[PDB]
Amino acid sequence: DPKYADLPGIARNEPDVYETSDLPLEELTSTSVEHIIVNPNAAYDKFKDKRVGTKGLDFSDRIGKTKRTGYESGE
Amino acid sequence: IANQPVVIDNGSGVIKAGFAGDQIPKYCFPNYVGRPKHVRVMAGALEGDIFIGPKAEEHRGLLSIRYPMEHGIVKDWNDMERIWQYVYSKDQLQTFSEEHPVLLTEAPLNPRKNRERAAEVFFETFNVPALFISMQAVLSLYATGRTTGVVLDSGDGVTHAVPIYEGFAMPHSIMRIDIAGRDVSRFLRLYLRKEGYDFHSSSEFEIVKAIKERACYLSINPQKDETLETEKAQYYLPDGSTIEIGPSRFRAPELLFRPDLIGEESEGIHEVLVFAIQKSDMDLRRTLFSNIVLSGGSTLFKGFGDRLLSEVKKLAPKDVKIRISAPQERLYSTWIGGSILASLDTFKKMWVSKKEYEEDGARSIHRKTF
Amino acid sequence: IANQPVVIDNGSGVIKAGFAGDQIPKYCFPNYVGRPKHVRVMAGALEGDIFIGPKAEEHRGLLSIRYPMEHGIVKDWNDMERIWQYVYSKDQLQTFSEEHPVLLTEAPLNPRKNRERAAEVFFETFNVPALFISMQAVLSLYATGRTTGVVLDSGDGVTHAVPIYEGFAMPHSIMRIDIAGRDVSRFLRLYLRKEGYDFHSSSEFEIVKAIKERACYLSINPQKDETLETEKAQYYLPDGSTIEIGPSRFRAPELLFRPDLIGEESEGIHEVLVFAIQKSDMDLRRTLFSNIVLSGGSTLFKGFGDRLLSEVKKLAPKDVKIRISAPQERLYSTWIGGSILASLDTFKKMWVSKKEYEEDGARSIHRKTF
Amino acid sequence: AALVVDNGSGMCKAGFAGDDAPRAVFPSIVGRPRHQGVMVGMGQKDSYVGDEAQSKRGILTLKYPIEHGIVTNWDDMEKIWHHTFYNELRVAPEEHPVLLTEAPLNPKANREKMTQIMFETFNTPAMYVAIQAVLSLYASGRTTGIVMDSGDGVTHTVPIYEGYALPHAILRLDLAGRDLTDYLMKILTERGYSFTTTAEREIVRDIKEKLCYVALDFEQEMATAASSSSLEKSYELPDGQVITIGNERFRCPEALFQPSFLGMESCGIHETTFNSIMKCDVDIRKDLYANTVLSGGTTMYPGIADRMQKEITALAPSTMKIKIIAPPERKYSVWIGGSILASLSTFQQMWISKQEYDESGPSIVHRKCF
Ligand SMILES: Nc1ncnc2c1ncn2[C@@H]1O[C@H](COP(=O)(O)OP(=O)(O)OP(=O)(O)O)[C@@H](O)[C@H]1O
Ligand SMILES: Nc1ncnc2c1ncn2[C@@H]1O[C@H](COP(=O)(O)OP(=O)(O)O)[C@@H](O)[C@H]1O
Ligand SMILES: Nc1ncnc2c1ncn2[C@@H]1O[C@H](COP(=O)(O)OP(=O)(O)O)[C@@H](O)[C@H]1O
Repeated sequence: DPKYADLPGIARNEPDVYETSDLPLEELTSTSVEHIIVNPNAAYDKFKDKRVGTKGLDFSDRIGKTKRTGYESGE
Repeated sequence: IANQPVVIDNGSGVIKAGFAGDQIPKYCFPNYVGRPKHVRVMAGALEGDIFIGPKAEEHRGLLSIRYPMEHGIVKDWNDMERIWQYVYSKDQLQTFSEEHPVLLTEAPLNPRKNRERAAEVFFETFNVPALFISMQAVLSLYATGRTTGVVLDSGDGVTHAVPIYEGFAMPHSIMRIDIAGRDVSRFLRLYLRKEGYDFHSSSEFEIVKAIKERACYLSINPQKDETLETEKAQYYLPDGSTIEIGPSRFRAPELLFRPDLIGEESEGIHEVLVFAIQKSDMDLRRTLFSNIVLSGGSTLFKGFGDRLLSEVKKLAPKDVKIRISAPQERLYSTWIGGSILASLDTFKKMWVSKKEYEEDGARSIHRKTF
Repeated sequence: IANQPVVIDNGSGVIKAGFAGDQIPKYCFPNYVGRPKHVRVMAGALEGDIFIGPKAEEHRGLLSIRYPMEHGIVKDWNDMERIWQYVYSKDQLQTFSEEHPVLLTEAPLNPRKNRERAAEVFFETFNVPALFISMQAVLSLYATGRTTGVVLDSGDGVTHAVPIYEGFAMPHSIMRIDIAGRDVSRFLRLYLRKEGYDFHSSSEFEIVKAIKERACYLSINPQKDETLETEKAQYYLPDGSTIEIGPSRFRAPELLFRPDLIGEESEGIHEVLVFAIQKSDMDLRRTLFSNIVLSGGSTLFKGFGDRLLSEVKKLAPKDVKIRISAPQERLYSTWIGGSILASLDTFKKMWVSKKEYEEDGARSIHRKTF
Repeated sequence: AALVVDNGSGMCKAGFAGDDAPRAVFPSIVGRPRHQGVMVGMGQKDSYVGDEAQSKRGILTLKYPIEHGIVTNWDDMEKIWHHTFYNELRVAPEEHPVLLTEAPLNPKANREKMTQIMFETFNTPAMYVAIQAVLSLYASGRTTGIVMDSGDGVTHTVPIYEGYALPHAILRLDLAGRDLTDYLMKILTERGYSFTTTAEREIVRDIKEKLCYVALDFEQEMATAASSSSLEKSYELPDGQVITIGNERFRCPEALFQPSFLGMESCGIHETTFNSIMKCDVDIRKDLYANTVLSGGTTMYPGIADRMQKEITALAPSTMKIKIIAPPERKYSVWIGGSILASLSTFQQMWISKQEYDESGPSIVHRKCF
């Protein structure tokens, strides 16, 4: 303010800012598909006590010794 | 291990990361590496030559977008390393990779070299305790809480159908097609140029993806809606300019059901589902038709469920009960499955340890994944 | 050398000098060389054959004015050397050029020979420790204190629009047109002859620039003010004689916004601003419209901001927020930016040392510019 | 008896079907005068066209009606076609049927509005729109092979095998002759020689056509340009003034091979030609490498063929043999194809008649385009 009062070629009695006036899911509600509510807390409890047998596991494309089925049994 | 294992759903469009047990993924950001194309002259401008996730979304116009993985195959690994590094950085989960085990979620029938390199990076660059690679479909079933179901997972990169009956997944009945959400956005851009609005820039391609999500409906009859004169629905761009989309709105997403439009000799999304069921043994066909689970973000199209139910019914046998079930969080369904699997004690046996990987090598990861 | 750096604005009309410590430029004088109009053979006349700045302003009517710099380019280098020598005189600054380092402010997209010769002079004639050529636009943002912002810098010689977003200047989106304050002064002289007042002399051209600076208002609608009968406001000349300007007052600076009227093939001041934003990426357009900064002396016209806002709005997209943030010190904005930039410890790295120029070569000045 | 009329963005090539070369070749421009309120002299045409506007460039503002193969101003295009038939060719449009040329993947409104004018305004008996690339093959007597038809407006890559086109393999790039002309102005302004006006841009196009040549190794050419002044050639303007363009000679056409210079963030004319072949079927790739045609006047740069071969060979497999087809008449490659097509008795059936247009509408063109 006193800085710009010192200089000669300065804008006096002019507005600093010239601005404009400040101006102020469809598939998920379908009949065809059946809407399920995902509750992981409920899901976690159902699978809680289920185990898998990783002994003698081989999912790879290995030909040796007939067919294999990964995850034998639980407990 | 006392420290919770981190679930990372390495999706083509959006990578969703978070801790096991959490009901929803806390930190989900778009999968791309943003580099500044314009020159830096001033002092105090945005620091770094790499922008990932929400910082990249804010300053999108400044940056040149570059997707690291295309059709569920990591093309540039240097970029894939930086995004996985950003997941562990202060902005997202903010923890050390060495303390938490990881759960990675790749698509089915991807190249073996992808799984090998994915493991190499996650064990060497990050010194993770344990990594388990799993299929997207198997997790989506744990989320809904159902043992029997076929999972039609239409993602950004790839759309696949995996028939799973009473826990077992049939590996020979797996059907995968490259044509997916990102090809629909690419096919939409081509039709927007025909309408007379150009989106050449990599940043402008993200606006085409935004147009696709907001305004695109799948018509129940394709030949009928083609002939009828359509209402030219205006869309507002980021700058303010209005575009009339017109016929391109409904013609673009039809690519998923008819891959002949882009000019790829592959099966349609409707053909993929029925082929996957028809490939399965005679006895289970009726149970798999009854239990259909839609997954991925590209199933959220308006009138997808209506059109698919119409198309499947024609190809499927007469007088069979076809129930298509949609979980409300289709987009996040894959991750939620990961969180439930990770929380179980059985997951401890499933993991490949560092020492187990170090001894055998690449084989150990291929042995234990499906 | 640690001693305070000397900022100097290379303004075609007015060159602004001073130290980096000062909040405002202490010494700012007109950029023209003054020689006696009558070719002086005899004694008792104006001695030296050189009158610069305040000495010239005193004995103006006697001398003949010749501008050394035209359209942001140096035509006569011998003249420019004398001007820069007068910057290091007893009149202004009163210091050794060999002690203090220098910062130049060349307009954007100038000839490379202009930058190379500017450096050669300041390194060879004056024994400067270090020199740094910078863009006028980039400085203007440092003064205001915002990283993002388009800078419509309307000088005497050249008017240029540079869009910079988050400290990144898009070099392809820069727009430069030669129709500036000096052309408005030239066109006002023509209209003043159409009112019936001749200003044939080079000294008499200076008072046309004074008439322009004193009384010339930009009408919001030019056609309505033409039909309306003018007041014919009297201006007082140095001799004491009065001149009624009348309609020439308002229809002179209009040629900035519509240069086709006289017959000059250019875009216009409203057009170059909009075109510069539209040339930039779609994501940034909204933020660049929302941050516009007016710089230079040829924005201080009464009702410039009022007209520009109206002329930009109709060209720009509908329902977009357009904020034209003019500072109070528009004329001295470019220098204040340099004064702030110079003060920072980062500037120590940016400038090119005298020994660096001798060893590296000619490119040294160009490569370090950005 | 039939008329071939190429509607190129740079030059409009028109002539009679069967003739060897086009009869009338003129620049596609409309010249409106920079008129003031002062009365104009005698022999005054309201708007000049082509060779007339090319003679009177000084005063007239040159406005290209077709921008990137899209007709922006239809009133201007109508005045060019009126100069084409009535004045240049000296033939009635009602008598002879007219073949026009459109670039591939243009907006649908362009082809629609084009034919509407020909049927209503000029009252032509028949009208067929054709792809420029499809015609260019007939020139070389080759049914099989890809073409890289780079024009002034656009460059497009259309692979056609055994007289069957691959539509999905077609790629369009907006980088073209006019962008290179605009690029050459900027780098000439950096040297010293400033060219701003529309008339001056035309003189820069004459400089480009004569001097500019494609370098084999750009980095090697820049080294020789710096050391020796052997590459530096002189050109006389319309004014007696002569200019020495120097290294900027071979810097302009480099923009084709690396668009990063222009700042488009797109693939080069070499890389897009490769990408288009890879998008095609694996079997037919062999013949497309063996038969790579270069068409339009943007492929008449001295030594583009040598540089093209080098860049394709590096990207392509080592075992494959890459032959570039460069006929002497590349500029008239689009027209000479049209002349061969129109002359063939088979093509007599493919014409769209007035009766066919009247009943169906302008939408009929989209069915009988290609
Ligand atoms: N010999 C040449 N060497 C280099 N550039 C040239 C040469 N001749 C023309 N050009 C440039 O390339 C352009 C070639 O335009 P041309 O005469 O092929 O018509 P066009 O409008 O491109 O038509 P089309 O798109 O049907 O090929 C010219 O506008 C000019 O800029
Ligand atoms: N509302 C929507 N409507 C249509 N498509 C959508 C919608 N939301 C997202 N998409 C599409 O789905 C993609 C998200 O894929 P996503 O399911 O996250 O992948 P993945 O299953 O491989 O992790 C987006 O990139 C977009 O193409
Ligand atoms: N108060 C004013 N009102 C109108 N025009 C002015 C005013 N002050 C300066 N000018 C014009 O602007 C010119 C000053 O330009 P300037 O801002 O010094 O350019 P630069 O940024 O290149 O240094 C003067 O020569 C005059 O034509």
